[PDB]
Amino acid sequence: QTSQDLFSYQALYSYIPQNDDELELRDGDIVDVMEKCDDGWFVGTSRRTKQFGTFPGNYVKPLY
Repeated sequence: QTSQDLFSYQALYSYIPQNDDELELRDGDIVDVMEKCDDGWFVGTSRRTKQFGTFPGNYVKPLY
């Protein structure tokens, strides 16, 4: 409302971590950004096993 947090996104497809900082992403997974990187990607926590990994925020889309 006034404060307003960040938002959640639903992933287009599944993603496999290449870096130990990245998140294991599954098709249609929801992500919430832990921190925004000004280079274009965010950190995020997976709805699956509640793990937090970073990956492109333009790789995921608004919740369907």
